Amino acid sequence: EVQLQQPGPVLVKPGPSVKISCKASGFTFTDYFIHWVKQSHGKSLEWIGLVSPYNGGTYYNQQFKGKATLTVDTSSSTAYMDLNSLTSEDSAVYYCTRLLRGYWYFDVWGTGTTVTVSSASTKGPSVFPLAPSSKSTSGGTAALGCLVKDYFPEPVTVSWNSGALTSGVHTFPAVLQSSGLYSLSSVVTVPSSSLGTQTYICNVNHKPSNTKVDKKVEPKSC
Amino acid sequence: IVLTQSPALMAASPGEKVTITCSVSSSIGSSNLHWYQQKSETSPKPWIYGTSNLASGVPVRFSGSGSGTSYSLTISSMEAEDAATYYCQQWSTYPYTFGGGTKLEIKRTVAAPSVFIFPPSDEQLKSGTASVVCLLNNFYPREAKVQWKVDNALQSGNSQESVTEQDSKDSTYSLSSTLTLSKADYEKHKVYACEVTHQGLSSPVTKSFNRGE
Amino acid sequence: FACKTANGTAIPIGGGSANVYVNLAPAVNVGQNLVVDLSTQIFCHNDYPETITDYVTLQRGAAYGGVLSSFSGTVKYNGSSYPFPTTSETPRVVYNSRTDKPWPVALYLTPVSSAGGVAIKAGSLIAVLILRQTNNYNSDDFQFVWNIYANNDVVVPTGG
Repeated sequence: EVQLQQPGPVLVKPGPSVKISCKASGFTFTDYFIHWVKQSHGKSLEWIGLVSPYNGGTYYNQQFKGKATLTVDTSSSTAYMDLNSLTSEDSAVYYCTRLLRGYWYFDVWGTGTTVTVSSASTKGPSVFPLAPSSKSTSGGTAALGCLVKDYFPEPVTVSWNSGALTSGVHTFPAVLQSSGLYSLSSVVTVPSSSLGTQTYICNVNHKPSNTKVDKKVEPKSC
Repeated sequence: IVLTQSPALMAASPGEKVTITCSVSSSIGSSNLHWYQQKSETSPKPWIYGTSNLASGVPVRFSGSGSGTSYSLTISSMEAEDAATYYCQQWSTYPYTFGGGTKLEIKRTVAAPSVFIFPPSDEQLKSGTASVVCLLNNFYPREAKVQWKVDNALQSGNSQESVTEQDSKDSTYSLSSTLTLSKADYEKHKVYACEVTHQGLSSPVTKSFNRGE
Repeated sequence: FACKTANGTAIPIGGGSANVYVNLAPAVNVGQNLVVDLSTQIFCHNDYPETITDYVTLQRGAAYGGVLSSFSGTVKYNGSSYPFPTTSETPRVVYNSRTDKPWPVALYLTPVSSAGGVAIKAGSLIAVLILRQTNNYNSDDFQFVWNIYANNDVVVPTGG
C-alpha cells in the first residue's frame, strides 16, 4: 500500500547501460518529485539527481552528470533510470526515492536493484568438500564446508536443506576472487548426530545449477 | 568538503545512548539536514527531516538536536534492530552531498577468533589447484591478526581474506582465508600454518596439520 | 509598534531594518508555485492598545538579488493580490490589539520561463519589505524594514 517497486538483480557485462525501472502506485503520483541514490557497497550513498513526474525536468549533480537519464511514464507511474554511459566500476545498488511536499525530505524509498559488472559468461558452481580433519568427535567442534570456487552469477544459494543439522551456518559474502571469478563458501560446525544421519546435502540450487549431494563430504582424514 | 562526517564506525550495547556528529564546511541554514538509515541489502528508511524532526514512522527514543554549523543525532535507548548505516544529507546547496556515514554495529565484549584448518580436496587436484582454507569464527573486531606460513616460511602476497557481515544472534563476525596454490606448489612443501595472534601477549594459537595424514 | 520574526530578532519602535531567514521548497516545477509563508515568519502587535487604533500598511515590497532573476510573482495581502515588486501602496489593514497578529502577507512567487540551474542560492537575497505605521493620535510615520534571506537552495527542475 502507498509504496513503490522496482526490478531485481540486473547483473550485466559493462555494455551501454542497465536501464532499470521504478514502479510506483498507491499515492497520488505525477504530482510529487522523485530523486535517486547510488550506494557502492559500504561507501557513501551520494545522491544522483531528480526527475519530476509532473513534467520530468530532470537534472543531476556534477558528479554523476554523465550517467543519468531519469524519466517517468505517468500512466503506469513508473520512473526509469538509464545510464547514458557504462559504469564498469560503479557496481552499486541504485535506489528510487520520492520527496514529500511538506517537510521536504526523501521518503518511501524503492526496494533497490543490484548492478554487477563481471564478464565470466555465466559460470556454474561446484563444491569442494572441506575436510573436517582431526578427531572431530564424529561431529562436534570441527566444521566442514561446501566451498564453491567458481561461478559468475551472484545469487548463488549454497545454503543447505532449509538449515544444516540443527541449524546454524555462516555462509560467506562475495569475494571477487583474485583473477575475475566469484567464490564464497559455507561452514557448518555440525554439532549434532554421530555418523547416523550423514546427509550433508547442501543444495547449491543456484539458478542454472544442481543440488550436488556433495559426495557424503567424507569426514574421514586419509 | 561540502559535507563530512566522523567517525566511520560507532557501536552500542543494548540500552546505551548513542550520539553521532556531522560537521559541515560552512554554517548552513539551520534545521534542514535529513538523517537516513540503510540496512544491509535493504531500502533506506528516513528517520530525521531537519533538526528535531522525526520522519514518517519513527520511535520516540530516536531523536535529534544541533546547531547551524555542526549537527548531530541522539538515540537514547538501544534494542538492536536499528543497526544500520546512517547518513546525513544536507538540504542546503546543490549538489546535495550525503556524508561519509557511520556503519553502526552492536557493541558486546571481546570474542576470541576461533581458528580452524581445512586441507584442499583431492578432486580439485584434477584441475591443478589446491586451495587450503583457514577459518576464523566468533570475533568482534573486523580486524584480527592473521598470518600465513608454509613449511615455516613467511608467505604473503598470495593470501586473501573474506569478512562476514554483522551477525543476528550474537553480533559476531567470521573470516575465511583462502590461498591460491598449485598442486605442485602444494606438494613442494609439507607444513601448512595459519597463525592468529589476537591473544598472543601470553600464548598465540598456531594450529597446523600434518600433510597426507 | 514593535514587531518580531521567527528568529525573534527584529527592530524596535520607531523603525529600523532586520534580517529574516525563511525556508523554501527545493524544487517547484514551472506552474505549481511555492508559498513564501511570511505569515508564519513575521508577527507584530499594538504596543499601545485601546484608545490608539493601530494602522499598518505594506508601503514598499521589492524583489531583487536572486528573485529578480528567479522565482518571482505577486504578493497576497489579506487575500487581495497585488503585483510584486510593489508598484504602489497597498490597501491598509489594522492591528489594534495586544497580540502578535500574523502579518497578512505571503509572497506568491513564480519561476521564470527561462529558469535554469539553482536559481535561488542559499543565503542569497530574495525580497525586501517596507512597513508603514500610522495611528490615530499623531502624524508620526515610521518605516519598518525586513530583508528576507532564503537559507536554502531553490532550483526548478529543467528538461528539454
